[PDB]
Amino acid sequence: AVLTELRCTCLRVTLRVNPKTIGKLQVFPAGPQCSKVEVVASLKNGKQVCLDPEAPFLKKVIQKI
Amino acid sequence: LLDAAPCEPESLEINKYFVVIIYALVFLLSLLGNSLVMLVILYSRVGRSVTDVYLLNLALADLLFALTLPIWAASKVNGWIFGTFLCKVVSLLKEVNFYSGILLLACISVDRYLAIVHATRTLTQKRYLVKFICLSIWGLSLLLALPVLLFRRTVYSSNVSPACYEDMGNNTANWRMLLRILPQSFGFIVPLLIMLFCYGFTLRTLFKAHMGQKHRAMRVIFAVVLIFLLCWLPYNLVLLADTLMRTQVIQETCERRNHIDRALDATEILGILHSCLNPLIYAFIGQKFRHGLLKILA
Repeated sequence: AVLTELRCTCLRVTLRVNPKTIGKLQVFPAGPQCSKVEVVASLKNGKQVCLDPEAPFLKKVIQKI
Repeated sequence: LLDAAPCEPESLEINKYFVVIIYALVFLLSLLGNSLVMLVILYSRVGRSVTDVYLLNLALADLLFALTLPIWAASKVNGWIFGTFLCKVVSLLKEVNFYSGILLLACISVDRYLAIVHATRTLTQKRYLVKFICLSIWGLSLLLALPVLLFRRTVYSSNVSPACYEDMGNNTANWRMLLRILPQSFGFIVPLLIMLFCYGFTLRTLFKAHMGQKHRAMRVIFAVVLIFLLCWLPYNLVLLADTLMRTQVIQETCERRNHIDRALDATEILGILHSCLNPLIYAFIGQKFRHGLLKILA
């Protein structure tokens, strides 16, 4: 795309989600782009949500990756 | 329910094309003006007054900035695909030229204040340090621009195209905020304070004069100050707004992100005209340079 000031991909986090409804999962680690680790879940209906990397279940899933 | 969701960084092709055209036009105009000023000054060594040295240095700074502009235009076209070494070199040169131009405007203002206010006294003998002042300004700009050289590299992301961004660590986002205090402190606040003080007292002394040509001098001084403000105020205001938004002082929304992001580019484009308008504002507005240019035409 085009950007001169890179910024975080999520503003707020969701703790209410069902694993079955999740279609794709992506992880953005901390780097020059954004301070906080981001976990983006794109659901089967086209909606995407941002999850807490500190959540126990999601934290374990990310660590397994 | 729908509060939490990704925000898409949005862009349009028309903006890209417009930026390309504007940057090229500014490149050509700045090159022409700076080259003409340098040719006029250097051709004949008759009366190499201090203002001549200052205008020479200012023209060199603007010419270098214009020379660096095209790579920035390409970066805006498609992001930084030109490599890390070019990112470092171009960023260093750009920042050094920007700092030197601003501080040279400040020094010219100081010279005018010491020339028209403290004119009868012996303090006027302290303005013959143009060589040392200019060298010191170049050195200070060079030293202040090294953070760009040390901590700038190509940055990759899945949704954002390449750009010559900073790489200071995993919490670099906050670090850039502290870094920004430099350009916004010794780049707008100190220079604006010096110019305001100097030109205000110069205006007072001229207003208390019975000369025959007070009018044009007052007009030119006001023109210089207003042009500087019109050129650089929006960029600094948008920068402060962006820093506050990253500080969560101002409520942050995806649309606010998009607005500020577009405003940054627009204000940068508007401000860049400091390299184009300087030759007319400072040099060609005086009869000496017009006479010299006409004489050289033989």
